Amino acid sequence: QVSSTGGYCDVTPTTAGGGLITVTGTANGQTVSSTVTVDVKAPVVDNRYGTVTPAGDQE
Amino acid sequence: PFTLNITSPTNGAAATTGTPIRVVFTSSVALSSATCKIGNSAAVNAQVSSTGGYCDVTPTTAGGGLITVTGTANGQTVSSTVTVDVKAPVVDNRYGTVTPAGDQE
Repeated sequence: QVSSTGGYCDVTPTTAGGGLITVTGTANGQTVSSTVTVDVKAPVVDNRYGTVTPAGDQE
Repeated sequence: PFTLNITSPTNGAAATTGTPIRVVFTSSVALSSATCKIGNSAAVNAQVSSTGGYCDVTPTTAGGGLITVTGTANGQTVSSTVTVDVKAPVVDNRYGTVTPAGDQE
């Protein structure tokens, strides 16, 4: 989304490590690209071992 | 023409339709008149002071609310715009509500 005072976007990181987000913008035949790197990490595994689950087919 | 910028709200903010939003801006010089519009919605005359002005707007359509503030002074007209992320409000149906019959009251 572009406005006269700039703009915004929503992005979804895919790979862990250094997410390299690039924003490119063209106006009046001039194109300018900027980029910012963010430290993206994997989420907590949160397995919750010891969970008891009833059989699906016996419901 | 004169310089014009919109102080608030910031570009890319959060909003919900049906809730009044305050748009305040500062101008280099006093404006003869100014209008505030929300995309394709009806425009409203905005309050103008020597240091800028303000208006109150009502978003209608969800998605990207494109608020445009236009101002004319001394024959020079300058228009600025800011886009805000407007989302639909929570459905909050409250299923399971018991309601007595209206006609039996």
